[PDB]
Amino acid sequence: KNLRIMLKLNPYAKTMRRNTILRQARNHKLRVERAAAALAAKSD
Amino acid sequence: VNELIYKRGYGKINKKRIALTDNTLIARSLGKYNIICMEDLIHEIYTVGK
Amino acid sequence: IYEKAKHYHKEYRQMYRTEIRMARMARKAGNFYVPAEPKLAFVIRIRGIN
Amino acid sequence: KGKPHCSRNPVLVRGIGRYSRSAMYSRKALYKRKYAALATVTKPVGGGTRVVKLRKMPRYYPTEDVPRKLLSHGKKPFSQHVRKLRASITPGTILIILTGRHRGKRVVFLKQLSSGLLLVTGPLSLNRVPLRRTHQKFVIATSTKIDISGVKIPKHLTDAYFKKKKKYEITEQRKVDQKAVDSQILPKIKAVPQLQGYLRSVFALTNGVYPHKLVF
Amino acid sequence: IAHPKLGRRARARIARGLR
RNA sequence: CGCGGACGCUACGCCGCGACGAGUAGGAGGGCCGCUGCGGUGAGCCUUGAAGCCUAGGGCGCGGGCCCGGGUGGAGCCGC
RNA sequence: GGGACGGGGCCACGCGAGCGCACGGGGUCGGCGGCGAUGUCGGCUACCCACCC
RNA sequence: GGGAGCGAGACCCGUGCGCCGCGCUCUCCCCCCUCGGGGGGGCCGGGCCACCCCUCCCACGGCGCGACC
RNA sequence: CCGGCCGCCGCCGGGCGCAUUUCCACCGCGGCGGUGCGCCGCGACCGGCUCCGGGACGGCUGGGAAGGCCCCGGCGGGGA
Ligand SMILES: [Mg+2]
Ligand SMILES: [Mg+2]
Ligand SMILES: [Mg+2]
Ligand SMILES: [Mg+2]
Repeated sequence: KNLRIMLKLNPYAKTMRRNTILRQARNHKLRVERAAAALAAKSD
Repeated sequence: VNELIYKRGYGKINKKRIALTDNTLIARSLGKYNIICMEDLIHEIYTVGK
Repeated sequence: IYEKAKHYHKEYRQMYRTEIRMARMARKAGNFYVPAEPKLAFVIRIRGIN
Repeated sequence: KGKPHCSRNPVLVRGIGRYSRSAMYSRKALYKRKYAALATVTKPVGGGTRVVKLRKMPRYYPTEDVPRKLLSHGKKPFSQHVRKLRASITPGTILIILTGRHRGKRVVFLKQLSSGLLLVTGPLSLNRVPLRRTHQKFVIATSTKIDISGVKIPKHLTDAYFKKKKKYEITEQRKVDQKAVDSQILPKIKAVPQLQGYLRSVFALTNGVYPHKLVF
Repeated sequence: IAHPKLGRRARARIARGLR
């Protein structure tokens, strides 16, 4: 639950938890722009 | 293995039971094996080293 | 300690993917890939002292 | 000297910055900022001159002292906290006050104070409830809003205004700011149909009413 | 660089590049 | 330039860290629990009221038990 | 060698000085409001009585 | 649970927010939005990995050919 | 298990010193630090420990043979 203990034992967990956030927030924009690129391909 | 070392993982220093809040508690009793942190002890357990 | 951790984070990807790749190439032909028997077990007691 | 610039990286989560210390080095431009290298007080006398002492030694010790205490890190006094809301409460909603001597009147919200408590002002012509502080915990939020952004709230009213001093008598400024807000709020709620008797009546339970069944 | 006996000159020359 | 800096350590003491605690017959240790008496000692207390009893009075101790206030009583008593 | 304008990540790039936030070697408020003299506020224990087990 | 300090330095005697780990600005400069106060963009180089392309060395499969066994 | 001269330091008495000097005693619902309540109560964030809930991304698969949707998808051959 805590962070600045995990950093105290293992400081790389910083740059392993900064990732898996900018991926789990970059795929959601590349997903909604799918459902949009395809809902304008549905009215056709 | 992570959620057993980080949470319920206590040491054994001089027939006692002292927890793990720093690397220097490992590096006293395991300095003769190039084990100086927790993530080396985990590479050892997961892949079983010498 | 930060560098000894990043090297291991690379070696665990390589040790998980390469135990898939030998079964995909062994299904291209039609043989089978038996993985090696594991080297670590976790033993829990459940019954009493009496 | 030098102006205080804002913090260069933004905040991604509570605690974690979005930039590492490498893109922050080149962002800071740490390539071109190399760095290399009382108690005695005299006085005259109208003898001689006398040297007085500041903060002089005591004249009476007790028979026993108590020791110093340790230092924690994350304990703040009350005026230095964070302030929160709920999700549903906005300025202009309708509340159901519960626990005062104004038990169960349907009232109207204005704003959130700096200390935490709410500024709940009923129209005094309807519900006999003036500008009056209540607390966020004890208030049920009726989902029925009005517009508020066309008001001019005064700037002298705060917690220092409602805070207790020590019979009683009403100051004439309570009568002023009550009339001044109510003469701007009231045409908004009068122009909505069936509301001046709604704010008026009281909430009460009865047989065949369970609170976990009706939504409000 | 880690153990203090050998890499003392290495942290020396780093102290005589950091200023 | 100024005349300033808590507590402690009865060492048979004080303070800190770990695991543990069932128990007959039976074994051992600590008892500032207790009774009756003697050497020592409290410049002890006492007819302006001692022992002893009584108590819906006030409290402490794990406990053995003790201490206090309020009533009767009338001449010797206790702690280390 | 670019392929002739290329987006994101690298703890790469023997006395430096001052200030502040802090999921950081076991809790603080530098926050408040009503009740109190012949009728009421406190007293777990010790006395009588009722009830659940 | 309750005296863990830091910082001056024998040129000065203060003060009771202090370790370990995280990063904010300041000791350099320009530009933007919101009436001095807040919020931001930047400050410049090297190497990799993404793209086309030539490309060696190794590990593991499977086919084909050839030799000794 | 010590006498006197000697030097430095400190205190005590009686002196001069007599006012921008020290506590003498209050007054001020003051400034800081320390300890707390007569009683009954309430709220705020931070930590440890826990029970649940709500969103969102990604891997494997007979590279889900998967199955199934979008003129009988298009042409042919057969069947009950
Ligand atoms: Mg059994
Ligand atoms: Mg036992
Ligand atoms: Mg009795
Ligand atoms: Mg007699």
